[PDB]
Amino acid sequence: ATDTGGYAATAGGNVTGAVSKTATSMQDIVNIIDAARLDANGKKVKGGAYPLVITYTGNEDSLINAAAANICGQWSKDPRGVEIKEFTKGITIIGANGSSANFGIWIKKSSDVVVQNMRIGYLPGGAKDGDMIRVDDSPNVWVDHNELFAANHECDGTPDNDTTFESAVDIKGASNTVTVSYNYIHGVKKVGLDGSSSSDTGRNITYHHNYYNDVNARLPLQRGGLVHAYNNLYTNITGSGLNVRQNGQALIENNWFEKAINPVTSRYDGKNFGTWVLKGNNITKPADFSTYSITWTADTKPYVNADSWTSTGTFPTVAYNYSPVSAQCVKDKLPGYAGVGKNLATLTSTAC
Ligand SMILES: [Lu+3]
Repeated sequence: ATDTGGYAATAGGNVTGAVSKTATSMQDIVNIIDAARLDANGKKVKGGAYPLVITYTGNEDSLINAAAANICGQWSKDPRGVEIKEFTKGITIIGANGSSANFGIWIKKSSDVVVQNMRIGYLPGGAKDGDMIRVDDSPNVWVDHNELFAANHECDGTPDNDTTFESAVDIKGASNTVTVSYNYIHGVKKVGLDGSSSSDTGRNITYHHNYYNDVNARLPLQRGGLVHAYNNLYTNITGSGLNVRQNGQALIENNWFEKAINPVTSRYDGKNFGTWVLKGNNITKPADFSTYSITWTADTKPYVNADSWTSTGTFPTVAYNYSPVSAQCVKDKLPGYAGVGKNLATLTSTAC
């Protein structure tokens, strides 16, 4: 249904008149989407001819396992990904239990796209924007119950010394409403951006019930707009957490932070700091920093850290209806709902 627990209101391909197809490989996904653009007469239709619910049964563990053993050999390879360009009829790509992919999903100028239960990791082509998931000029996208991973490590001699692997979920352009939920993101250096440049500001993103572990930064690197981060489990953050920039507003509530450096900050621009409303997290005052191993660092440019752990601004009325569970409940239960193979389960107060 349209309820995603966030700003995105979409059902993807699970609508009336949808056609279900099974993909056993990346190639099939491409061929299926391509066929879905032709009407009864064999003519193409703008935005697609009919809704789709593609179930991916392929498994590329062999590619993933070989990449994991040769981390530094991935960045120079050709990037692999299925591009969903200008398809608006509605599309849901569900990975079948047991499936895995060594290719990304790149959404471009589309709408109502749902990506669920996909295990994507160690993609090749980091030097050529090999993102695991990319949302560009695409409103109403829902990235739910996926496992996005790689190795939180940078190899030597990589272009820009930042391209060993690319991001987990990059959002940019007119991707006005998006919900990123129940994802198990681990071992990723650059998790994902929310705005590709200082000029690419806006969008309303909801990050909830995501379990991040062993990640370096960008949770997200927010550029303007609104970001509602609730019920996320943030552990072992090696660089920085939510980086609220270009005057962005964030509502950080009922989250669990632990072993994290600069969990909530605004840095790198040296100006136009974003704001945050802090409520109901495991941390309530600076006295809890030592309790949960929270450390802060400075930046060479003017920056703002939430080292006082107090709200620095306001946040509009959260449009959608949601009910956050307690920070303690996410810490105790979230790991069992986030990720693939959980049958798209959701954490409720009744399970606390
Ligand atoms: Lu990218």
